[PDB]
Order: sequence, then structure tokens, then C-alpha cells
Amino acid sequence: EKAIPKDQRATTPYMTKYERARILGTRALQISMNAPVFVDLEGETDPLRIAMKELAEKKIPLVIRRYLPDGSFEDWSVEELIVDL
Amino acid sequence: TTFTHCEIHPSMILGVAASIIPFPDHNQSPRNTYQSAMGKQAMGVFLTNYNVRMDTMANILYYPQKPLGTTRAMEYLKFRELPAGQNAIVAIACYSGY
Amino acid sequence: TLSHLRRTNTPIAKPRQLHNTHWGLVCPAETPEGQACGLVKNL
Amino acid sequence: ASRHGQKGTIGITYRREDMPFTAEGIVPDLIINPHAIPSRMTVAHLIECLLSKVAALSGNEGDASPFTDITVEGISKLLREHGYQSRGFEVMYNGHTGKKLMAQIFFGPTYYQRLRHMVDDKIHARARGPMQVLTRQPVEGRSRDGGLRFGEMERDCMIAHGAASFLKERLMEASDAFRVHICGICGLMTVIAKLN
Amino acid sequence: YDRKVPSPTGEYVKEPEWVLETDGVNLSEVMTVPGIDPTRIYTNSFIDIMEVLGIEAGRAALYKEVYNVIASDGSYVNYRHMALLVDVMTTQGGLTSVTRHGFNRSNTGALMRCSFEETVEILFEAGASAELDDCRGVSENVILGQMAPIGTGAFDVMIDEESLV
Amino acid sequence: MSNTLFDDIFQVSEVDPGRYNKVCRIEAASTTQDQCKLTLDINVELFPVAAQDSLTVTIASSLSATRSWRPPQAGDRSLADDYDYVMYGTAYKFEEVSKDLIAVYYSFGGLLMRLEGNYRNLNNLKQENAYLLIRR
Amino acid sequence: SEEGPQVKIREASKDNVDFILSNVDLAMANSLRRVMIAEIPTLAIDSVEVETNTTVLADEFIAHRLGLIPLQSMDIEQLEYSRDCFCEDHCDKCSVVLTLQAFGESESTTNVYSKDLVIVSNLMGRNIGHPIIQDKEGNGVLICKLRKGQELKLTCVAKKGIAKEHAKWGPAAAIEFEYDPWNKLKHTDYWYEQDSAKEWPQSKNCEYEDPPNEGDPFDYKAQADTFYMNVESVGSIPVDQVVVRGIDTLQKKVASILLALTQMDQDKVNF
Amino acid sequence: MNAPDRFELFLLGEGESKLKIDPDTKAPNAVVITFEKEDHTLGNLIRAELLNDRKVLFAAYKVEHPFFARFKLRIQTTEGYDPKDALKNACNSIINKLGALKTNFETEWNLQTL
Amino acid sequence: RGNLMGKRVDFSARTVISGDPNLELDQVGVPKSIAKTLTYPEVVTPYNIDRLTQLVRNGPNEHPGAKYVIRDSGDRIDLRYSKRAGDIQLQYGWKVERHIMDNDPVLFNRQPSLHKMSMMAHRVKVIPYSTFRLNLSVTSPYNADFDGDEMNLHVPQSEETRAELSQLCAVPLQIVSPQSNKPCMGIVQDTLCGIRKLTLRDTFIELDQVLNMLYWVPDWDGVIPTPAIIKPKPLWSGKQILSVAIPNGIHLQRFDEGTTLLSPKDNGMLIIDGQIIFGVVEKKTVGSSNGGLIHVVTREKGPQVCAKLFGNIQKVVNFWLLHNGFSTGIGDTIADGPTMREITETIAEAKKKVLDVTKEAQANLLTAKHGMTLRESFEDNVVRFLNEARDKAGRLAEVNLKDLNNVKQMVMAGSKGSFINIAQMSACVGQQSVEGKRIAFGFVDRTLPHFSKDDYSPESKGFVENSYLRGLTPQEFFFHAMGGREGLIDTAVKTAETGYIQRRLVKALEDIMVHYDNTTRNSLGNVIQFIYGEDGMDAAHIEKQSLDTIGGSDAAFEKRYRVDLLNTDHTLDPSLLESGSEILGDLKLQVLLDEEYKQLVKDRKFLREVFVDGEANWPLPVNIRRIIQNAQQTFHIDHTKPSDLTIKDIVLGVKDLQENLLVLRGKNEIIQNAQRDAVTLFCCLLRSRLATRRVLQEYRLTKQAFDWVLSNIEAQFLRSVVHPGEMVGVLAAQSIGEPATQMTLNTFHFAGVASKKVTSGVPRLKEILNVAKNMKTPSLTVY
Amino acid sequence: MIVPVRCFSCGKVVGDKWESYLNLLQEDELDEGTALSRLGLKRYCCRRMILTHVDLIEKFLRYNP
Ligand SMILES: [Zn+2]
Ligand SMILES: [Zn+2]
Ligand SMILES: [Zn+2]
Repeated sequence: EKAIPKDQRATTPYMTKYERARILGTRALQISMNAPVFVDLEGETDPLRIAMKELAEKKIPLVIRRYLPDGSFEDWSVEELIVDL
Repeated sequence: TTFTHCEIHPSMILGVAASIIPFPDHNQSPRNTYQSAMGKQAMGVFLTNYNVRMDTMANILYYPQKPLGTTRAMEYLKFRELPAGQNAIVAIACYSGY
Repeated sequence: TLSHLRRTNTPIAKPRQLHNTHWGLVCPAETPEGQACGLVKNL
Repeated sequence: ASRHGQKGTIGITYRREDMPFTAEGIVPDLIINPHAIPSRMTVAHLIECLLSKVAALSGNEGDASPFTDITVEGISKLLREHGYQSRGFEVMYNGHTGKKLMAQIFFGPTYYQRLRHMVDDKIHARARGPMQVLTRQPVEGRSRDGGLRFGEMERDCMIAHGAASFLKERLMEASDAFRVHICGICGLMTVIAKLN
Repeated sequence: YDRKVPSPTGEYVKEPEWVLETDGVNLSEVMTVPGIDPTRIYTNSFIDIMEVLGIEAGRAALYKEVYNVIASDGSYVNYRHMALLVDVMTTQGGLTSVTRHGFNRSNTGALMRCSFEETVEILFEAGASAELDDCRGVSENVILGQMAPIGTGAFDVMIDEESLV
Repeated sequence: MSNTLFDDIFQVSEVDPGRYNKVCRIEAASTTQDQCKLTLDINVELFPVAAQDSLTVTIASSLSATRSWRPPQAGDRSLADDYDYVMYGTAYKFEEVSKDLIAVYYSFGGLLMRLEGNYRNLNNLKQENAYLLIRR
Repeated sequence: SEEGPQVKIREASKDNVDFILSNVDLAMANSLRRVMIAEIPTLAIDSVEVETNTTVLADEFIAHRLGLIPLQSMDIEQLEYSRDCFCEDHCDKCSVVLTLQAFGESESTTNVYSKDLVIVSNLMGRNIGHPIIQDKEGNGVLICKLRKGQELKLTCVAKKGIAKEHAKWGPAAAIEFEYDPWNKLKHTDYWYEQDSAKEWPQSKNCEYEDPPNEGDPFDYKAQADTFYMNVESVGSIPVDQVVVRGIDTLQKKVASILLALTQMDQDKVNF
Repeated sequence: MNAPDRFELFLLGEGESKLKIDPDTKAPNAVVITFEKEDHTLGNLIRAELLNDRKVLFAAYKVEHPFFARFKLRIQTTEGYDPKDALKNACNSIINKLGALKTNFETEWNLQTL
Repeated sequence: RGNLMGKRVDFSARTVISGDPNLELDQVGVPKSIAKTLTYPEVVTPYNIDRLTQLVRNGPNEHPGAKYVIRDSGDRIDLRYSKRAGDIQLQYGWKVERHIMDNDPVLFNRQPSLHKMSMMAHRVKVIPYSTFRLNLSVTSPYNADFDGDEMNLHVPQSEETRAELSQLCAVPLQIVSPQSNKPCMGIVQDTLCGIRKLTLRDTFIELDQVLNMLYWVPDWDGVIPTPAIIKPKPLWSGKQILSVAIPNGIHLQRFDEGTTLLSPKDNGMLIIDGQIIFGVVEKKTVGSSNGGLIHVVTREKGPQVCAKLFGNIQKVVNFWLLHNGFSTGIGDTIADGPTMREITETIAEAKKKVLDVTKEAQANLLTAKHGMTLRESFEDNVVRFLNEARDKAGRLAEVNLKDLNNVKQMVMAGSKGSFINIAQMSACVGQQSVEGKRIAFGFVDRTLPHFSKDDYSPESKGFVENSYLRGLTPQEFFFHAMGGREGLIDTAVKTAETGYIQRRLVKALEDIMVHYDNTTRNSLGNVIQFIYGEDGMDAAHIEKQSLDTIGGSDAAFEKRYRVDLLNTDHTLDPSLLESGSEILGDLKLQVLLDEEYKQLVKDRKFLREVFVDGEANWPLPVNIRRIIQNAQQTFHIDHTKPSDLTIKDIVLGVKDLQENLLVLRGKNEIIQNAQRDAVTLFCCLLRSRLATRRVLQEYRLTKQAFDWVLSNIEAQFLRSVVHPGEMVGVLAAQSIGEPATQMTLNTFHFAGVASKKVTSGVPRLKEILNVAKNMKTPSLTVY
Repeated sequence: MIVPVRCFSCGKVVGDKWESYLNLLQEDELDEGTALSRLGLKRYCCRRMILTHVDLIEKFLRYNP
């Protein structure tokens, strides 16, 4: 119920440090448990060091749901988001 | 000049732990207070009968040494006969960074 | 052992400062660091 | 620590080989950094050192007595008559290289105390173990092998970083987490957990 | 006092000026005086400034005062901080102290206001008022061992499908 | 990719030991070239410069930017120098206040050089490679 | 009378070696004293077994005390390192066993010197393990003091050792070392208040060189040559040997590389 | 309690070769060797008797951390000259001096009275 | 407040701390012992089995080891015991509880934890002995030292957390303090005292040493720097080789005092590209200053680079220092015989100037200053007469010091100590004080029973004439005693307030976090600010650059920004542009060039209205001084060949830039208003620095070099936005509580005009927060 | 306690020199200074090993069992 339509740019297109970190973390928790990786490992084996390469290739299947005080919220996929910092 | 009394010797304004300090009258005051607290946590001979008593925990120094610099008041405190540290050779330099 | 046997307590104006009258009775420097600093005295 | 509130720990040990050395062949038993000198302000420590030399040398006793007509001039008029740098400086040579140290170094005999407090009596780690009776939190003390306190003041610093999952851990995974059953209406813990 | 002033030629010439310094405060009836500037007269009693020149002038004295405290010792704190503070003591109508009288006790969040000072009494009346607790605040979510809406937990995370690629 | 850049004969007028022993600030002027002065830092511990002297001062830049300075061995490899005193430096700016004239700013890893003339409009570049040679 | 380093001794006795080590690189002369200080091997007690001790000192206190005691270390070069000798634990080809027996004989004080140490294993006839005395009164150091019914029974197993492992194996004492009296190398910058000249004394070593001459300009190209050393022996190895064995041990571990280097060539290329 | 046994300043554990020799990736014709269980007695000497060779471009050692016995020597020489040889030739020169020092010293010792 | 808001936790440690010159900044020495006890839950993935199965078998006692192994059914195989402890077949999905190894997430705090920087992530480096070892330059944010301080350590158990440690808490990220826009870690003690030494002009290193150093720096390009001096003897400068620690494209400008781009005595600090040019490096530079090299290297290159910089600097300085030597003897507190005399005589005419002010007051001629007692104007008088007497004598000793004086050289570096300390030690120690007042009458009408009654002379009331060197006298001793005592008193019982305040501030702000609408609000949704700190900017990415639009001649301003195309005397020379002529005249461009200048003058009056001060230097995002230097050093532009820009390119370009420095993304009336207003200030810096008469004269930018500068500022700016999530509540409280924690002793004399007389320090701050009705010093100030 | 063997600093054996020391004072009527120089203790690293020594051992033995 009541979710801000695809458009209407009310927030940042850029990724907050707390989003990026939290995402990296979440993939890192899947990479750790023999879950499929969606990148060719260049010869690395650390779930946190990996997820970083999954982030560069932009192939992490996660959607940030950003919350606005009133109760409404926005959805940004890790395709849409810019990783700058 | 209309005196009545006269002090014994001023070093006598000091305490038992304080009179352990060499030249305390060349130190910034709070410092002398620190040494007073640590002198009580230094280590050596605490009694000559330490091999005979049975107290919970007691530390003794392999090779105690009477300081090379002393107070005239150390005399009455018998510090020279029951020292609590060693005359080490000390260097004040930078030398590495440890 | 010497410095414990000459220890002056005080329960609870400004009764921490070293007061003139202390001259030659209580020692200026000897006192515990922090917690109860100055309410304890050494002769 | 010396005798002038000049406390410090041992950072490292070097063997007589890797140590600075005077042309006399003497090596220092310990080295303190000249930095902890002007800022705190302990001149005596510096005197005691310059007296105790002359005492070792002339084989006499040191008169550090507080109020006296003892001068750091009248001291060094003595160390001078003893074939020395009248202020306590001594040409040294590096250890690793034996190349003459460009700057002279103040170095001498100075009474040093050995305070209690030794690492191996402070050292403590724990990964799980002894819980308390009532709280089911980790027990206190190291002499019961207990956990350390994560006081609100440390909770703050954490929220500041915005690290949230980490602070949920420091309050569930480690320490306390517990499972209970609740009600759909009232919302108490009356539920009779007849599991299995 | 000195002062920097625009000179007709351009420079910020230093103009020296006489100023009066005083013990005690009756701003009410000092500024009405003839001879003085009733657009510059300043009284370190920020609490008085609050009743005479309104609330927003207050915000400015309280700040200046929190500031002059920090800076008086050679320190420097970035405006954006003390500012935020000063503001919290303002949005609630008037001057709101930093004690259990000022902040908290303001229908906030029973569990929270409770974890500061006055722990029982808070919970008691909280149980007599039938307070519903928002459960949004920090402390409320520590006292439950849940991840608190804070930085890392400000948002949710979900699976978007479509990839599947 | 070689060759001189400037040449002249200068007259030492002030040897200033500004609380140093292994360095000096030298104030030297020009011969027959009138308006031309030079302010240089000279390690006097190696090449002593008394006041009321004369020094032949040459800039030039002869003999992957820096190719790891290899050791001298100048006995077999032909050198670039018949001078008592050489230094390598960098130019950090060229002062142009009024003038009529021109001034150069050089840093030999720490020792500074300010020179003053005008006939160097095509001599000195805003460049790294810059040496300095002194004899007599 | 060679082509390299040029030693010349001026004074030297049973315990002291005063010489100028002419014509050497610094890095050498240094590495010489270090290897000296603590890389030559020696013998010293390294295991104490206690039968009875009713003295005022505690067991490990004497145990430590014994280590330090200077044991003769001459033919030490033909005693295998205890960590090699195939013998389980200690043996006679890798250790000299000693025994200590002392009791409070009389009512007056019974000093326990080292002279009271007794060799018990076969020396297979080699100079090694005789505890060393220099005391005029003929008593080697001082181990412990006794009063009445105070017994002390010990068994010492001395072993081969390097100071680097523990200073009790040091044959070095103090090593004097100085290059360039009149500082003509400007290796040091004198801290002063007035005439730096009257502020520091000149070392005896100045009589062997010339004044710098203020009128002369600083000499840049000048390396450190000629060192004024002076080695003192603890006594388990004569003075001369310390320096000689030093040179050897240096030379040794220098070659143990030059060899080990060669033992990696015909390793990968060969098979 | 954590202190590592002293004999670890000269002896070598399992699979601890006395020299590891490695190719410097940075500059061509350069090597960085890792002397195990050694120190400034060795390192310093090798370096100075290595800078006498007019055929060497670069040479210097470092002691990583004073807790562990081990230094690294890095050597870059004239092209068409393997550094191992530059090492080889330097070790000998030292030995040649020591062997001759030793002899010179005897020649003197024997002479002295006392 | 002890069982919910703060628990005891597992996976934690503690020990004495000590410094390591050869450790890395983000690292942390963790004794094998502990690393053997702290365990980290790790799941068996075909990625780790090989190393895991080995750890399992390796046993709980060889460091790379592990106790326990968690199976599918939830069993707990204790590898200290258990028959199949040497057996065991690790399959996937099981967990091994390995020991802590090198390079791992550990949170590493030290109480009192009153910062974010009190709690930081480090990298593990398992070590011998039993201390936590850490980099000397991570000293300041903890406030630690090695005189027996302990520290704490916490080991994460989940990946989420592991990440959440080394992505936000990581030490290099914390280098720039969000409290005061400035780096909070720098070069401290030894390294600092020597990275002065090294940088003196006199200081020449040579080959043998030079090469070692080069080697000493890791990732050293492997290129000997050409020797500064290549004359008779190849030597390098000190600065020469230190420049090798400093990265490339890093520029730095100072100008201390007598700094004429020559500097008589190496004043100032000019740093070009990767090398340094002149100056002496010390506190102001290498220190944790606002414009210091660290602030520069960090915003410029990154954290990870700056974090590796710390290492290099030290690694070199240390070495050079190590082999050069530094000390401190008592000859470092002596002064010349001529000076010692002159000091005693500079106390004698100032102990006599006090006898006359008594001799006067006593014959009732001393007129009382309006509003104060006669005794009050005597007291104030004398106190000042004695203070000015000490600093006269003090700064008589600081002129008598030699440059070779070790104590002096530490102040000149700024490693430890200051002026006062010299004066104490060598000249005179000065007056004592308690409650603010000079030495009291505890005995009736005297100080000590060694005095007569009614004696208000210096000596009687606690002026120690003698220095710490010459030694105090009996009375003096005792007074100085009463004084110093006050120190320990305060820190003992005043802190319990400075620490209660912290708790209140923290608890009152706390949950104030910036939301995804950019407004500052609490748990109720109640707005506090409508844009964080009035412009939605993270304190971190900010620095004070002057707005050269304010201070300047009503005329000298024309000189700078005014372009008059249609005027032969105030046009821009054809030598400044590819256009040049064929642009003189033209009434269409002089519409835009007027439009520019109209808005700039319209700024000048607007700033002079905000900042009435006349003060220019204000904290603003994106450093523009450096983005310019980064242009004219990136493109290699010569100040001789004409530009290639249109008056449209520049003037209309900057206009188009300001359109996308978004802070608030909203698309309606009010939004776009606040958005325009919250940018206002920044632009008046932008407009002032990208003024046509500037981007074509002062710094001749090209076409391509401009589109860069522009496109570059946009991204730099967007980096400086505050991140929704940031909890500024806590942040603010802490950022106020800490510097508060720094108020003690004096508070509030305090070396200046003397007295105040108003309430300052914690006492005042206590009123300010209590909204106190009864304040000790209320004050009217009328103009 | 009891005279140590070898002076911490240097290393020269001092343990055997204790007796000789005392004997040079009470019997030979000398001062601690010149007594140390008759003993071969030129360096002060060692001088303070003897000079600052305290022979607690005497009072230790004084006890009976
Ligand atoms: Zn129910
Ligand atoms: Zn055997
Ligand atoms: Zn000695």
C-alpha cells in the first residue's frame, strides 16, 4: 500500500555509504554459504573481496527500499544506483 | 627580627614517601605527588623475614640497591637497608622509535 | 608499610586544597590520585 | 618509572649488540625518549642523573637532599675534573652500524623503580564461557574468565558510525539473545511453550 | 572595542569605538535609552534575550554563548554541530533545557525517555496512560536486540527478480 | 637534446650565514651587464666562497625523465663539467613585476636561486632539467 | 706484514688488548665487535638439578647465579652442540657435568665459592669446564652463604652456547671503540655553550693523530680508517682468542652463506 | 608467556631455507634476497663490501621488524652480470680480509710481552 | 543502564599497549596467545576447505589453528579432546571456528570512549610478546600513550558485521575528523622532531645512507633521485629524499611570515607535484593541521593512499633519526652568565615597581578604577606587574637559547612543550594561584608563620622568584604545592560533571538522523533542521577557503572582475584569447559580461551583509585552490600561448554548472527554492573564482582543461553531500562533549589581559545547558 | 641480596670482588672510591654494582631453622 511510482526522483541517485556497506555485507553472507557467484573469479576466494567484484560488474540482484518519514518509500535497484563515494 | 622559634630543618615538612624524592624542590609539584603514589607500588625487600611469613602474595627483588642519590631523611626511613629499585644506567635518546 | 600506618581519613567550604596551616604537620605532596584526592592525608 | 612521576612501559628489548655504546664500551640498560621531558617538566630527574654519575665515579654517596647549597654548576665542576662533559653528554656510536652518532647524548646512572603491573597479569581474552545466574550475561572479572563491558558510552560511538548490524550482534550473538513465545492479543509471555 | 568597518575608499579600515560593559541585566528598559544603539546592544543573558526579542533571536544568543565557550579555550567545533544542538533547544516552543525537565518527558517514547533519568516513575505513568510506543527510536531497539533504523538499518533490502540473466 | 642555457661572470658582494654552517646565501652581481643580480645558496663546507670573489656561473642541462642516477665512474665516461662546483635543480616560477627585466626561481633540492636579467627570453624554460656550474 | 687489515698492538695483558686496527672498512670493524660480543661459543652451566637446598636463597635464584659463572672454554671447539649429539639428553661429548656439595660445617659463616665445584664426567682429556678463578685469595666468585644445618646439593650440566642465546655465554665484557679523535670527518656536531674545545675533553687517542688546523678547509672525500679498539676478556677464553675466534666465526657464517648460495644453484638447474 | 624461544635468532624451522632469492619486479637486473636468521653483523658488512664494486648500481638492506631475525638485501648491477656473482665476489673479499686480518693479528700477539 | 543499554560481551580482549614504528596505521599487534583464544565462525565453502581442513588438523595450539567444528545436525566437536580430532572430514555447510589471523576485522577501542574515533577498526598482525601494538600516529584519536594504558578489542562473528567494520569503522576512513574540518591523526613525537631535522638546509645525506632509505620506502619507484649537489661530492638534500615518501600530483602552499619565495630562514612551505621546494617541514605541515599535508593527501588521493603515507614518512624519518641521534641534557636548561644576571635584575625592578604601588596605596594616593575596590585595583595591579615580569624574563631566556639546544628544537618542531616551559625551567617559575586569587591568608593576616602580619609583598603571597633549575626555596616549595594540588583536585571531582554533561547531550540528541528527504528529524518525525547544518553537507568533506570578493579596494575589485569589451583600456589583451580582437566592440556579449559583473557586485554587497566581520575565510565544500593547481599541472599549460575559449564557454558555462549541484532533488516550488538558497554561499565562491577576467589571466585555462575543472567540481561537490543514514544526533553531542572534556585547571586566567571577569569553562557550559535562571555573571554590553 | 656476578651493564665478573672490597676498607683504611680502583673496576658501569650493593644476606641468615 502507497509506494512512490518508479519515477519521481525524491532522493539520491547515488549510493549512501550505509547502503553500499550493507549490500556488500548481504552478498558477503550469501557468497560465504556456497551460493552461486555471478562473476568469474579472477582467482580470489573471500566472500567480501568477491562481492566487491560483483559490485564493479554491477551484477548484484538486490533492491534498496529507502524509507521516507511519513511511511512512504522508494525502490532503487543496484543497477540504477551510482556507486561513487 | 623579633623571632621566637626556629624550624628544625625544612625538609621536615615532607612525608615518608615524599622524602624518597631527590631534589623535590626542582620538580613541578604535581610530579612529586605521582612519585608518592608509585613509591608505594615499587618492589623490593618488604621485611627481612619474608621467607618465614605466609601472606597472600608478595614480591621481592633479586638484586636491590641503595640509590646513588639520597635524602638525608632516607637515613631514618632505612631505605638504604631495604631498597626498592636498582641503579640502572639510563640513556636519554631517540634511537629507533620503540 | 610505613606510609600506611601514618594515614589520615576524612568523612564525606573547600576541604581538599592544601591549607597554609598544614605546614609541617601534613605533607604537601603525599596524597592519593583521584577518587578521594585530598580527603586523605599523610602525616 | 623513575622517582619523579616519569612512569612508562618497556616497548622493546635490544641486546648489547644492537644498542648504542660509548667509546668507553658502556651500554645503557635502558633508553627513555627526550620527549617526555619539557612537557611534564621534571628537572630533578635530570639532576639526579648528573649527580649519580659523579657519585659512581668518585665512589662517594649522593646528596639529593631537598633544600641545600647544591648547585648543578658545582656538580659539573666535579664531573669536569673527572674527564667528562660537564653536563652529562657522552659521544655514542650506533649499534647496527657503529657510526659515530652525530648528536651527543645525555646518559648516566639513574635510580629506577620496578612498579607492580606486568602485562601477563593484565592480559585477558575470552570467547564465550562463564555466564551469570540471573542475567545470563557473561560474568565479570578476568579471574573468572569473563567478558568485557560494552557500556552505553560504547553504544554511542557505534551508532555514530551508523554500524547497526554490528551492534545488534554485540547484543545477541555474543552475550544475551533468548527466545520466547508471545500472544496474538494480550502480548505477554504467558504462552505455554509445550514444544516438540 | 575595535571594529572592522567599510571605508568609503574600499578597505576594511579599523575603526575604534567606545563600548559599555555592565553587571546585571534589565534589557527591558535599557535599550529604550536615548544615545545608544538599540540594534546592537547585546546581553550574555540569552534567557533574557528570549523574552525581549523573540524566540529566533534566542537561537542566536544561545548559539553565540555555546560558541564563545568552546572558542574561549582555543578550540573549534564546526558550526553544523552546536547549531543542531542549539536548534533542539528551540523547536519545542521556547528554551528547553538539557535535563529531565527540558528534553524527554515530551510524549516521545516511554522506553526511551525511561533510559535516561527517572526510570520507574516514567514507566509507572506510562502504564497508567496506556502509552503506545512508536518503537522507532534508537534505545527502544537496543532494549529489544533488534537492528535499529540507523545508517546501516535505515532502509530495507530486497530481491528484484528479472535477473534471471 | 643537450647544450648550454645561460653563461656569465658574477661578483660576490655578500656571503650571509643565516644561522647555518654547512650553507650560505650569496649575493652576487654581474660584470659589464649592469642591471643583473644573483641570489644563490652555496654549501660553503665543500666549495668555500669568501666575499669579493668572481664565479663563472653556467646553467645548461647537458648529459624516462630521471634514469636512476648511476654512480660517477667519470674516469671512463665523458663528463659535462670542467667546474669546481655543480648542482641540480628545479624552477618553480618566473617573476615578471613591471620589467623591462626578468627573474628566475630555482630550487636545488633545497638551496635557492634568484637570478635577474632580460636577455633570457628564449634561454630558460618552465622545466625540470636545470643544472648549475661554478668555477674559479 | 700482509696486504689487508693492519693491526698494531700497543699494550696487551692477560685480560686486555689495546690496538689500532689500521686500514679497514667501518662496516667490518663494527661487525667484528658484534660477532665478538655475542656469536662465539662457550661453555656455561645450563641445567641445574636440586637435591636439597635449605639456604636463604631460593632454588632458581642460585640456578641463575650458576649460569653466570665463567667456565673454561678453550678446547670448546671440539665439543658438539647439545642439540646435535645423538645422545638422548646430555652426554660427555656434548657436556661437562659438575657437582656441588656444601654444608654449614661450623657455627661461623660457611662461604660457598665456585672452587667447590666438582667435574664428574670424562673430559676425554680436553681443556674445558674448569671453573675460573682470578681471586688472589684463590676463590672463584661467590655462590651462596651458609650458617648451621644448611645443606646445598646440586648437579650442573654445562653446555655449548652463544651469548646471542643468553648473555651467560658472553666471553666479552666491555669492548672499547673509537674512530677519529679530533673530529676531522665531522661525523658529530658538538653541543656547547662557548669554546666547544674546552667543553669536551680529548681522548688519549688524540696523541696518535694531528690537530685539524682551523686554517685548512674541510676534507670531504675521506672515509673512516684506523680504529682504536680495546677488548677485555671474561676469562673462559684468553683475550687473544676472543678476537681471533671472532674473526673466525665471522668468516665462518660469512662462508656458510657463500656455500649455501652454491647449494641452491646445483639444486634447481641440476635435479 | 608469549616470548619466543631464544634459539630462534639463529636456528631454522621446517621448510625455512637460509636464502630466498627473488626477482625485483620494479627495476630490471635487480634482485632482493632474504637472509634468514641474520642481522646487522651480516647485512651491514655485505652491503659496504658490496659498494666497493664499481660494477654495482644499487645495494642496501633492511630489517623488517626487530622481533624477527631476518634482513633483505636488494642488489642491482651493470647489465650482463648476475648479482649472485656480485654477492659471490663480495663474500670472498671479506673472507680474504679476515683470513689476512687473523694472520696479521697473530704476527703481533706472539710478539707482545704480557 | 547496565544490563540493556550496555552488556558484557564475549569475543573480547584487553592488554597493555605499546608503540610500533614499523607497524602499519590501520594495523594492530595482537599477541599469539589472544589470537589463539578469540575465534571466528567461518562456514565451509569449496573456496576455503583446503586451508580450513589444514587449520582443523593443525590443532588449537599452533597459531593457524581452530577449536570446534559445527556440523549439520548442530553438534559441537571440541578439538582439544574428541577421539576423531585428528580424523574428521570437513564437507560444505559445516563451520570451523578458526583462530584470528592476519588482516582481519577487529574493533579496537579505549575508554573513556567519547568519539567515533575512540572506536576504530584495525587489521590484525599476530605477534610475539603480550602487548597490543599500534602505530604511533593512531595515538591522538584514542588519546592513548604507553605509560601503562590498556585497550580493548572485539571480534565480529558474521560477514555482514565484518564488512560493517571495514567499510565504515576502518581507520583510514577516520583520518579526517567530522568534528572540526581537519585531519585528526598526524606525525607525533620522534618522527616529528626529526622530520624537522631532516628538512633543514644544513642536513645533507649521502650515498651509503641515501640508498638504504630509498629501499626503506615500500613501493619506492626504484629510481635514485638525481643528487641536489653533484659537485665535488654527490650528496642529496634532506628534503630531497623525504620527497620520495610524498605521492605525485600533490601541491602545497604556505607563506608563514618573512616568506618572499626565498625565505631568509626557510619560512613557509612550498610543495610542487611530488617534490618539495623550500621551507622546513614540521607541525604546521606534516601535523594534523587544517591545511596540513594529510588533509591534502586525503581528499586528493584517498584514504588508502594517505594511510600508506603515514607508514612511509615514519619509516624514513625514523631511520635517518635513528642513525643521527637526539637527546636532552640539563645544559639544555642552562642560560648564559650574562643572561642569568640580567634575569635576576629584570625581576628586581619588577619587585620594586610593586613596593612603590604598595608604598603608594598605603599613603592613600592610589585612586580606585571606576567600579572596583581600592584593594581590587591594587591586587589586579600587582598580579599583572608579576606576570609581565615573568614573561619578560621568560622571553629573555628564549632569545638566549642556542639553535643547537635540544629543548628548543622540540618546540621549534612542536613535538612537546612550549614557551612557558622554557621560562619555568631556566628563568623564573612565577606567581601561584588558587580560586583565581593569589596566595591567601590561611593564618591570621599572614601566609606562613615565617612572616609578619599584613605583608602583601611578592614573596609573602606566593611568587616563586627562583627557577626549576636554581631550585625553589622552603616557602616557595610549599606555595607551589598549594597550587599544583588544585590541578589534581579538579580532574578528580570536576570530571564527574564534564562526563555527566556528555551523557546528557548524547541522550538529548541521540536519535537525530538525516533522512532520505534530507531534513534533520527525530523519532517523532519532528523536523529540527530542513537541511542538515543549513546546506546538507558532511562536515568531513569541507575546508575554509577565502572569498576574495569581500576584503578589497572599492577599486581593486574592478581591477579583478571587470571586463569591458567595448573599451580599449579595460578589454582583455588579444594575448589572453584566441578571439582577443574581433571581440572588441560587440553589444551582444557585453550583455552577458555585464550580466556576470552585475551579479558579482550584487554578491559583494550580500556577503558584506552576511559576514559583517569582513572575514573571508569560511568553511566551504570542494577546495578550488587545488582543483586549479591540479589543472595547470595536469595539462601543462604555458603562460604564453593564448587561450581557446569563448566568452560564452566560460560565462555561460559556469551558469550551466550551478544548475546541477543538486543537494535537494525535489521538483516543486519550495524544494527548488531551498535548493537554490542552500547553494547560495558556495556559488559566491564559485562565481568569484570562475570569473572571466580570472580564468583567462591569473590561471590561463584551455578549453579541454576547463570542461575538466567544471565536470570535476560537480562530482567533487556531490561527494560532499550528507548521506541519508548519518546519525548527526550522537555525532553532534560527541563533537561538543569532547572539547568540553578538555576544559580544566585554567579555565580561566589565562595568559592575556588577565581575569575575564565573566563565567567561562565548564561552569558556564553547565548554565548554558541547564537554562539557568541564576547566572553568576550576567552582562550588558551597549554600543 | 648477595653480590651479583658480572655487572648488568658491561659484564666484568664482580661476584668475586665483594670480600676484597670490604677487606680494603676496614683493614686497609681506604675510601670506597680508591677501594674500587684497587679492584680493577675502572668503568663506572661496574663501580655502581659494588658501590650501591646491599648485602641483605647477612641479616637473612640471622634466622634460625
Ligand atoms: Zn494471551
Ligand atoms: Zn651428548
Ligand atoms: Zn660494568
